[PDB]
Amino acid sequence: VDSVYRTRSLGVAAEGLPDQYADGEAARVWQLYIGDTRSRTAEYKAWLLGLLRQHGCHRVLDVACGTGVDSIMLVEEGFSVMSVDASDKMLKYALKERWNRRKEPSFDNWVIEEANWLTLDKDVLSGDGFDAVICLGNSFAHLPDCKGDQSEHRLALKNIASMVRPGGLLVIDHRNYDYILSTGCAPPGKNIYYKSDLTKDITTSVLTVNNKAHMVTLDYTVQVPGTFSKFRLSYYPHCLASFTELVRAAFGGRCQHSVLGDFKPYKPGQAYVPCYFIHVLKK
Amino acid sequence: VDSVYRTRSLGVAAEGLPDQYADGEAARVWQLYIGDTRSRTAEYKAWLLGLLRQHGCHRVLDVACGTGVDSIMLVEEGFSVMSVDASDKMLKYALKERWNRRKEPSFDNWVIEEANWLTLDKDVLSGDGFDAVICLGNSFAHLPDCKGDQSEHRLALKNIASMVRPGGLLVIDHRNYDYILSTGCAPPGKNIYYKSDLTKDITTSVLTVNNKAHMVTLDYTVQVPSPGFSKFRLSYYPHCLASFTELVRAAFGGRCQHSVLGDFKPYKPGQAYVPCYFIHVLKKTD
Amino acid sequence: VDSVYRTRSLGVAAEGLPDQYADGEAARVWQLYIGDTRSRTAEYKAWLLGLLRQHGCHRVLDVACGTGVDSIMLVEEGFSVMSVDASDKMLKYALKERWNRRKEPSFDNWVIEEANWLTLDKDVLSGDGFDAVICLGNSFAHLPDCKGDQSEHRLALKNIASMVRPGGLLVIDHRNYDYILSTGCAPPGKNIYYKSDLTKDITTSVLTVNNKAHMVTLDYTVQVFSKFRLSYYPHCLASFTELVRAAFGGRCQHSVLGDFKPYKPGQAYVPCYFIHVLKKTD
Amino acid sequence: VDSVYRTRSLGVAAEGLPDQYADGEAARVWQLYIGDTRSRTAEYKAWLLGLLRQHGCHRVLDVACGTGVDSIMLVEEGFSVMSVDASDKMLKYALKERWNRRKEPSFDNWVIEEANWLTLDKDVLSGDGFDAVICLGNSFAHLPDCKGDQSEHRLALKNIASMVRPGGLLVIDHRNYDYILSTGCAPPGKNIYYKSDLTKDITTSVLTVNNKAHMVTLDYTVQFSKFRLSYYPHCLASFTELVRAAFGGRCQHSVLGDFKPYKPGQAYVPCYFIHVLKKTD
Repeated sequence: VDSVYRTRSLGVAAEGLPDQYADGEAARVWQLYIGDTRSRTAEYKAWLLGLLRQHGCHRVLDVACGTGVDSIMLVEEGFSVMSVDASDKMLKYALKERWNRRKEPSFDNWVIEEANWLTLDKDVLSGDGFDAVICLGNSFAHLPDCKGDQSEHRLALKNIASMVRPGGLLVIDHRNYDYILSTGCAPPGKNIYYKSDLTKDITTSVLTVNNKAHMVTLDYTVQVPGTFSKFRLSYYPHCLASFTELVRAAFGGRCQHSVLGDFKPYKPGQAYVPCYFIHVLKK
Repeated sequence: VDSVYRTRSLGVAAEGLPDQYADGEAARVWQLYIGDTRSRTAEYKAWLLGLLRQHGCHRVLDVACGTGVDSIMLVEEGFSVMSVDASDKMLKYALKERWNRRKEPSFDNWVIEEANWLTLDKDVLSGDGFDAVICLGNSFAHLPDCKGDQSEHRLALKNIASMVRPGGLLVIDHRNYDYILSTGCAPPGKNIYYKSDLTKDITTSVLTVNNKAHMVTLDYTVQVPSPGFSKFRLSYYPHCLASFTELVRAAFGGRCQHSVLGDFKPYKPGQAYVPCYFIHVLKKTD
Repeated sequence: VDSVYRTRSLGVAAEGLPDQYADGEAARVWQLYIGDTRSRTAEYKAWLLGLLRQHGCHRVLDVACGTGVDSIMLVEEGFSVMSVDASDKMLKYALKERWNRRKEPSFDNWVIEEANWLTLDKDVLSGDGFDAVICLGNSFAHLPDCKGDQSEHRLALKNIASMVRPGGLLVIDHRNYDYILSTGCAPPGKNIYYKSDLTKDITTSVLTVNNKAHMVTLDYTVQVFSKFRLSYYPHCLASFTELVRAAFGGRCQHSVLGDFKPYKPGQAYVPCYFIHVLKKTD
Repeated sequence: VDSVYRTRSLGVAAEGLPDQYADGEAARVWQLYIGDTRSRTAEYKAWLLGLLRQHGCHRVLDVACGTGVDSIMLVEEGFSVMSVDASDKMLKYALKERWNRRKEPSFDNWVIEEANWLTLDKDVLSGDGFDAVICLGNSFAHLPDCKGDQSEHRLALKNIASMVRPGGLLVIDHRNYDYILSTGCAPPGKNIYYKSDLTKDITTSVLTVNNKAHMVTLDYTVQFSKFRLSYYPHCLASFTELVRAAFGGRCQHSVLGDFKPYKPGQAYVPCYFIHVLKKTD
């Protein structure tokens, strides 16, 4: 009968060998994708920097660090920044950049550390709080609704919020999923933070469980240096109404709150329809 | 037909989430395991440092870096060391230790970098060669015989050898698989380099295909200091002493000097004492 | 990766042992489900028999046999019936019933045999053709659109239709997926063929790829609480009419039934199943 | 969050579609295998029929029925036979043959039913017992040692022995795994029940856990497609103990050579080992 004689546990590593699935086909192309950071839109640079300085922010927490491109931007512009993520595969790249730039003193004092949203309160010693916590580039939408009620969303958000000082900023965004769901397609290469130097082809799959949007799964088909490869990633489709509710509730109502358009303000029922929705609040 | 909808590709990551299998039962115990390096045997310390200095070695390449515990011993002792591995999960720990000790200058000059045995000639800029190249703690036995001829072994060894400067040293070891196969057991806590402080419990499975030993798979059952019993599994290619001697010698094209060590003590075939590891040390012939 | 060392190949069997997944949680519940295809609605029995005799049919092909419950009804009513299916697990139960009733001569002449829709022309000796070929209980919706073009549907339908003699009948149905997709729910216990009351609980998931409905996947939660899952290609009424008509090459007469009663487009009553009955012109 | 969203549950079926893995390459070749071991050796048929009538048996239980080729032999020779198996994929073929032969009366009275060794006492109604219970063609070797103690083997054999009525026969065999493990190869086309009519090709893999033989896995390469099957390597001493114990020592026991008797350390080394046990109350 049927059990699977594994050669090594899932999740272990040996010294000679490449990890688990690290050099398959799909991982290969996915690196190309996470690496098509690196020509940051001036639009974005100007806004984020504008905002942080207009609110007198200095101590920053980037909670969906990734390869750290946004943190690097802050770390260069003289902010003092702590960056965390739960992905080793991505923090790899932020740590590698810091080390490369280790002689620059601003980068010597860049702190990169491990952290999970569901335990952020005991993973990051908040202290009294950060002047600004950021979570951009649609990363919150990675966190799936595994237990049905959006209970893990609600806990991720309260915690992220718990990192903010009184009179501080949380800047957290998400892609326009109101658009995506009503269209059924998630358009390629409209990233507003980083212009994609990478021509890449997208198939949108929406899963709807009992009349409730539950997952948007994207299969990216990227073309490879001179040599077509595929990889897949999934998102929770946060609608604007819901998320507003969710994030506001995370502060227990005692917040301010504005919803940004694509970087400029958002009036409900606008002529222009944004690609991303940015939420900025103050505790 | 049954077309299984994955949530994300194998091998990708997202920002919020922990990687692939990173915090399953077995991975959590396996970290404890790769981490019980916490007290290096004085025996070993004395030998390796003895060898390297008696042969006037300085520029060192550690090609199965791991968490870097051997490289750290060399860095500290004033050698200049480049350490590579192909495992990110393990390099993590070498790089973390380096960063922690970043203000010590010797460590500022420790080089940690990615490299795969099958592509080591391209992956590492050997230049003129390294004074000594080391591959210890039975790491070469990780590389499986995927194709059937031992062709990949033969390439991995030829590459490692290519890292050594003329008149230089290759120190490469492997567990006594001649004993393991004839016993059928690979005894726990015999590590000749690092005395372990977990009460690992071990089951040895040998796979024999068409009468040729092909894999030795170990299920370690480790402890949680009413504690916890957790398991994880790791496998090894059972390099017999005769075959390996052959293999490694051939990697230099016969143009070498070759001694095989006992447990750190020289090895006389059919000697009274039976060693746990077999260390092969090699010079090129100038 | 790494080298997964399976105990036995996927799809083999040994003598001592239960097959593959045969007695896991889900499988056991699913048997309860396929087996509650039972107390057959009088509604149905009257319609189907009505239609077949109405058109003087005798030689019948049941192409999605299953456990054979419709086949048995025909066998009993004196028709001469060949029933095929591609599923061994289900044919098991048609064969078992036949053997149980082997003494009754009408059952001695029931033919149960293996067949795939994609190879039906080569799997069933279609001869001159059958007087009627039935494919009911939404079974065609099992066949997925694995390529992307509906090219396998097109071939399955073209094979099925090739089983019908000239002047003969194809009866093929599908659930009202126009309703399901616009609602997003596929309501439980509305099987108009087999009054299926049994405490069943249903979650409907729709997969929509690049704006085109592509799968409806149902997780049944049944009272033993155990869940199992089954999926369907959501054939809309418009496209299916198209598809099935094209399978005959336009050379057909075609009516779509309401729930057993005729269907006028945009009628007050919305049906649960849509039955297509097709006569191949000579 | 990292795992599947399968199209349908492992182990279900839908009406249109072929089952789970039923028409992948390996299955396709495996059918050829389970099917093309069928010109039955005259050697065998003479022995089995010899034995059964020698001991005046009539009511038979075939507990590892398979495609029912041994059962059919008995059915034809006028025995009254119940055959059970736990495999639907194999019973299929026994049932199909019975139906094909339905108008021959002895076949009308052939009973084919589902049964598992671990629950044989609750799956078959022994009644007073069967005159003979057979389990041949190395099928018991299919049953793995999943717990580690051979506890499931001990239960399967106990159960099987419970099918035998007092003064009755259990005939149960297993391939010579003492030979196989000392050689490391399990030789192709040695089947002495049925002429191995397919040209096969065989690779033997032995798994030895902590110095105890645990699995013998065969990759068959048939004329080129490949499939794989695994066996628990029952050594002769062990199995003798195991089966004897299943009767509680309350038995008469003979091993057989290849169909001949077997004296330990004789010249000829057999391919199969047949054990025939007689209950004495």
